[PDB]
Amino acid sequence: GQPENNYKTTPPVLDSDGSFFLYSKLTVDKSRWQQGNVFSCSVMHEALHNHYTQKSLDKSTGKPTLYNVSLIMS
Amino acid sequence: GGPSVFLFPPKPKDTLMISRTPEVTCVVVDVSHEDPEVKFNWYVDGVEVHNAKTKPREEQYNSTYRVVSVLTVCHQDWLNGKEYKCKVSNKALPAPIEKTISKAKGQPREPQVYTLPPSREEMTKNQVSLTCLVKGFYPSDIAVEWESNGQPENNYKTTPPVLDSDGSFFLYSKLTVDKSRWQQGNVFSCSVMHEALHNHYTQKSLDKSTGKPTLYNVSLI
Amino acid sequence: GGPSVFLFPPKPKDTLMISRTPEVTCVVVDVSHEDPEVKFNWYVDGVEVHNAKTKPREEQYNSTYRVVSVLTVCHQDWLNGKEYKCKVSNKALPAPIEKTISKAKGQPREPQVYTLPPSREEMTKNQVSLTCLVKGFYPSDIAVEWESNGQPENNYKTTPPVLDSDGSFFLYSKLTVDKSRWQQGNVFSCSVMHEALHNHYTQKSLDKSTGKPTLYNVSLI
Amino acid sequence: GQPENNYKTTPPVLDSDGSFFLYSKLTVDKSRWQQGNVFSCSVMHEALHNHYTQKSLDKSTGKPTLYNVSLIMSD
Repeated sequence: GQPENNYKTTPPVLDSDGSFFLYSKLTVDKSRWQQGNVFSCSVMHEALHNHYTQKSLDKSTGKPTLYNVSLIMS
Repeated sequence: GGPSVFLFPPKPKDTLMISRTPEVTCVVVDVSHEDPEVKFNWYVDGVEVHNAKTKPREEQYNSTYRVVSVLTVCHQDWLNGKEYKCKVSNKALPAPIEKTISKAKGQPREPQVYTLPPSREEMTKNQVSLTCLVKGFYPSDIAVEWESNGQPENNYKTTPPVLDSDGSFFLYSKLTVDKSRWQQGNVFSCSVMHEALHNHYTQKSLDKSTGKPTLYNVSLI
Repeated sequence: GGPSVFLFPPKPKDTLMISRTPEVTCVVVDVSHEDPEVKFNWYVDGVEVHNAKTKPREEQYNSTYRVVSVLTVCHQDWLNGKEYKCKVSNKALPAPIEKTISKAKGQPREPQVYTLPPSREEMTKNQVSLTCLVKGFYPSDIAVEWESNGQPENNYKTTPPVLDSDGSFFLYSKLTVDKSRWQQGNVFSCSVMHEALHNHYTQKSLDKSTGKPTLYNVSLI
Repeated sequence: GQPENNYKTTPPVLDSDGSFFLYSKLTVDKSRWQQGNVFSCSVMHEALHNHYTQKSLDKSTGKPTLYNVSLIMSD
């Protein structure tokens, strides 16, 4: 929930369909990855509902594998 | 005939929504027949601003006229909590009547929103009830919506806020859905908008037997 | 204009309780100081009854005399729907004021009581919320209580019910417990008391392992 | 769903500690029991709170394997 000072935004690139895209890059120290701090990219636009769209980053950001332990049915 | 004045608080969703224009309405009832016209005066921040929305008078069997004065204020002005002043003068009334509206901004607490899995017995009934709990808010002005698949739900019930031991009110949102819709795995989102909320939006997704860990858990039976 | 006489309806808990007989109370407010004693008359279906009583006058903060009179009505009589009349006579009052009340009339339909187990994250917070809802009752005379292994502890939230689309009223009840209490798996009883229920009292039991359907529960959308 | 016509109850039997105990019996059809019908034995006593206690009985016996149907994984 706090702004990040060390972040960069790429200029938009024109597409064949006429839309635009860009990448927002955030750099952090290596030691910060162990704590698993939550990160998000916030974009302001009129098309999005209520001008809000947030995506959270966690450790299980890739393919998730279920935990080894399984609860007994009965 | 004993004119009366009533205070109507403004809807928080008008101020919270950027597109929606906030409006503050002061209403006067029991206007006597001999003086249908009511002298209305409006003040915002102690100053005069040139805007007015006076509803036309209507005839009633009780010889009572309802006059509503609507004022337009900005989001920042509404968030300030400054008093809005409505003065009403009538020939029958010996002295003018004064009313003011100003919501109290005290201890802004960020609301907490939770969703619960549907009850087991609910599968037997052909209607399934979905519950959305919200608490942790001091003021009574809360915006709630049911935004399923990006479109608002036709039917939703909101319980009035009630007192609590923690000092922050809590309430519920109830939705009724068909069993066929829930069987296929439909996802419904409970959106909460508050004046003290961050970015004025909180929502989450739910499904059948919601589980925070990525694991298949089953309790005793 | 002098004393005002009202007949407060009996509390819903006493009306439907077999052990606690319902009590009908009649209140006189703004009683003149020069005439503290007021003549009381209680009529049951036009019949005088000798079981009526009145409490001694109690001083109010506003220095206004307040008088209360209580009558013990039969528990079966309230089920039948008898008529009770309170009449108060005062020398200062020019004309006595009589208040008439009657039992609510409607089709008796059995309400449905459901229990919502907490989600997979509700125990992450310090307080775990247990919810029991009751739907489908036309009369407003209903009681909801919480029981925990024979130890009476009720939050008396008594959230006001709101009408549904079909007109069937519904209400919710919430209780707060600790992590250890929820993890223990002790039985928690939501007790509902209404006219339509069998024997006028029923209970619903909720445990940590409240129930798991035989069908597989998906952990992801 | 419907009150049961059948109802059997033995007279109370004195216990060693001085208390009492008894049983209540309900005979029904196999199909009704297999269909997961809701059954309970309401108990009313002077010492009991609210003078009403309900103990509903569920169809499941709590066996470790009762589903006997292969599960489906969806991510």
